[PDB]
Amino acid sequence: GLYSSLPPAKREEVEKLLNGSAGDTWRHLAGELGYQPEHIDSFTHEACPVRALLASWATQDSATLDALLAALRRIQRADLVESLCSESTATSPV
Amino acid sequence: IAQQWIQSKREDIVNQMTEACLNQSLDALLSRDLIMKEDYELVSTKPTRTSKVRQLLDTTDIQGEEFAKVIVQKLKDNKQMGLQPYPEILVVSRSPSLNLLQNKS
Repeated sequence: GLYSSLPPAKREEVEKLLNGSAGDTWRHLAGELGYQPEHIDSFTHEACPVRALLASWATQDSATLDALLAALRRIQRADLVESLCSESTATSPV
Repeated sequence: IAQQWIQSKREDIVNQMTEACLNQSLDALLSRDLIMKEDYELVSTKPTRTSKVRQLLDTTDIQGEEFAKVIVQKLKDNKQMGLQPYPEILVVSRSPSLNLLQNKS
């Protein structure tokens, strides 16, 4: 499966759990996806940095879910992956 | 698992990691691109041995399992017997975290 095949409601949960866990999460992921730690430091000054990383990676061929889940392991942040595997079931009528 | 463990034995890791252990964990942290030079200098300025480990724990707030496991995995090489019950290390293969299931209609 590709990250571009996911529904809009799933991508919203990933953004919410990134931004609600930390502000450097996407930077670590970028570093292990092929970017550089000091190079992302200029990217953090953008208006849509989290969305720009996901967009610039989704335009590549490595944008697969199996690779994304394993890319959190590189940085050592299984906390993002485990939070999402436990936070798959949350909705209300309100 | 390691995110919970770093909040169980937080008072043991600082007492077990003398100072040379912190320098080795720091080199290993930068190898994973999880810490920028902009904040990796703030952990290396601390003039007090125990205060070095304080700034290292302040990054764990944003990191969760990353700056946590680096401690557990450094102390393993030094086998100090203070923390033998270490947490997990990267047990996910393809869990229902990011994976799709929904479709049009």
